[PDB]
Amino acid sequence: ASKRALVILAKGAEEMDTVIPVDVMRRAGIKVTVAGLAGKDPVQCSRDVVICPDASLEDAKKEGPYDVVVLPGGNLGAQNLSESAAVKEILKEQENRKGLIAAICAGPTALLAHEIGFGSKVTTHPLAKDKMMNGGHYTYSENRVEKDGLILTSRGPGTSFEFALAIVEALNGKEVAAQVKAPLVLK
Amino acid sequence: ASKRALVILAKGAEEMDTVIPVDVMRRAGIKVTVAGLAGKDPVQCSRDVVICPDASLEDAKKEGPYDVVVLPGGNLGAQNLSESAAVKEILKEQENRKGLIAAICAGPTALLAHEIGFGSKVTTHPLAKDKMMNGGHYTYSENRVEKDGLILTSRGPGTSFEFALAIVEALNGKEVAAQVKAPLVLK
Ligand SMILES: [Cu+2]
Repeated sequence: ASKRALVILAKGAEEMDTVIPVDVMRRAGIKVTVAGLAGKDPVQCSRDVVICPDASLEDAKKEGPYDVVVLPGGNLGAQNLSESAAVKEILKEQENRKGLIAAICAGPTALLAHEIGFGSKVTTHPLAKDKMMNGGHYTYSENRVEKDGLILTSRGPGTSFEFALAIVEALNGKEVAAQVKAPLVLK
Repeated sequence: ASKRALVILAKGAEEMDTVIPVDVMRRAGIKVTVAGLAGKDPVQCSRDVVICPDASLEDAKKEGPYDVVVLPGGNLGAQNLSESAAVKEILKEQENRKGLIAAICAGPTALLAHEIGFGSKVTTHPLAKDKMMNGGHYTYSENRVEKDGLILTSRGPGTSFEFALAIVEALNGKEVAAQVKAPLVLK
């Protein structure tokens, strides 16, 4: 069957960090659910782009499990993800079932908040490094995309294509990732 | 005062081609209006991301003029732009007042439909070349971003950052473009 992705969308999310992975994953034939943290209502992203989620997180979490859970960045978005009990439960379940978790920019700091994937090598946006590294629970990387087993992280809007294609490769393989990449006119 | 951008958003627009320039232009302090071609209602983009426009095109066109008019790509989006009498009027007015027009991916084919900027060097998505070149009214370029005076074109989602930063440079200068670029973690 087709692989399934859950993208958790909170107020203040970085819209580029959100839309590039959603679009690229759908190009890869992944069934993507854009789930609104706060409900079914439109979400005001960090640069004021307003995105209508496919479902509330409350509803989407009942339609699990997912082959990947994706956390976009944006400082305020990531803080909302970090403060959410529902997000904690979803991430802990995904970790327990050995499923992929992918987070970009400030997004990985939600992994710290929910005590997910300690001991992994991770990257973040450079400005989010100190928050991520508080307590030394991860090892930091400056790679544009970092994958330590089932924890996949990346740095920012400018690494969003690389991040998305890494998710595609992890779920659907190298050939599909290459086929999806070519029409994008990347470097 | 601040520069102003009009981004015309139609059903079937490529959401990456839309969101990256909106976000990057807002980072540059440009006042961006995301205007819905069909009205004020949510727009279903090519890969099913749903974006709520800031205003209808009908309303936004009354709040001109704009320092740049931006046409996103997406085959079906560009076709909707190409078929629109309102778009024709906006582009002709912008051309007449010697204002910047920027189009990405299949987007430049709307310039052909509305007879805008004939004689310019342009690029498009590779798959949109034949449509753009019908009649030989432009000269084709394989540059990732092409700027021939007031006609600025680009190739696809993977050139969207370069396209957006070219708009920023054209409106607010090289220094602002460099300052906006650095936090993005581009190549
Ligand atoms: Cu909406």
